[PDB]
Amino acid sequence: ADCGLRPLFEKKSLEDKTERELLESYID
Amino acid sequence: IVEGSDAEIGMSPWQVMLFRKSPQELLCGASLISDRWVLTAAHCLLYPPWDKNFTENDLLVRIGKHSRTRYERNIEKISMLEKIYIHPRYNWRENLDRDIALMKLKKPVAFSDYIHPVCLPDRETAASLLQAGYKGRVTGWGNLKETGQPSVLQVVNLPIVERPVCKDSTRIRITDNMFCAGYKPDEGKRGDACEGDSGGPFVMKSPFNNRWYQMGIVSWGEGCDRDGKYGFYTHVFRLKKWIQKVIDQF
Amino acid sequence: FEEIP
Ligand SMILES: COc1ccc(CN2C(=O)[C@H]3[C@@H]([C@H]2C(C)C)[C@@H]2CCCN2[C@H]3c2ccc(C(=N)N)cc2)cc1
Ligand SMILES: [Ca+2]
Ligand code: NA
Repeated sequence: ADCGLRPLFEKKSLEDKTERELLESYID
Repeated sequence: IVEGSDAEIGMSPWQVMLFRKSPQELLCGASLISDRWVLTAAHCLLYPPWDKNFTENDLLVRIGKHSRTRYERNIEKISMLEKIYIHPRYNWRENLDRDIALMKLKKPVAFSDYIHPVCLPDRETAASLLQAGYKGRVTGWGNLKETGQPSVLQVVNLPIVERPVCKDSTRIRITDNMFCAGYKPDEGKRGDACEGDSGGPFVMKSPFNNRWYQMGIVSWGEGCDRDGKYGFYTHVFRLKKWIQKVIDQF
Repeated sequence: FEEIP
């Protein structure tokens, strides 16, 4: 149920340094 | 990883190092998909043209790692293999079709800040995310250049490439069980997986539910980070019926 | 590689 949610990032609502680059490419 | 950067602590907590016991060396990447199952490329375990045929006792799984070479006391976990399962239609004779394998661990690994499983996509995830131009992420402790070795885990983000462009870049026959990713010569940016990285995950972050999904496995390439060439990846969703069958049975 | 215990 908890897959893909990182203890040091998503779990504590912090973002890593380059994840925004991925989001910006998802243009549909 | 060529032309990537140092990973952040806990950035890829599903990252697995496959480690040869004798001699001690990095064999391949892999990923944690549950407390007991690890996903990798079949070529990491079986490739008869090079006399590669690993047994369960030949290797160890190291999980929660950041440093390549250090024994990361109180942080990493070392696990033994109970059983290896290679896709029965893995095509090492022709074009490396269905390049996928599972490893069941002797004992379940405890999750931590540094150790946590990635999701596997369903049909909807695959349809939403597997689009040309959409970027995913590759991680590993492999070579920094085609022709040394990193101190810590490396990361690079790379776009999925149009299937015709993938097809036109190689003389190899591409199948629906493969996709390719990387920048084009005209794009200015660079990056690729290399020796030591194969078997490792290609992941994407769903913008609908904010979870990471493993869409690909580092499968094969021609050199590393060459202009006009692309890395090729096992299509995880297309092989998910096999994954499920193995986990359900064993 | 550093030795494993
Ligand atoms: C489609 O048919 C083939 C294509 C290429 C190869 C050569 N091979 C590879 O490309 C991967 C594999 C080897 C073999 C063992 C798979 C070895 C083992 C260590 C690293 N190397 C793999 C490899 C994987 C990805 C890249 C890349 N993205 N540049 C480069 C190499 C062999 C068959
Ligand atoms: Ca061709
Ligand atoms: Na390239």
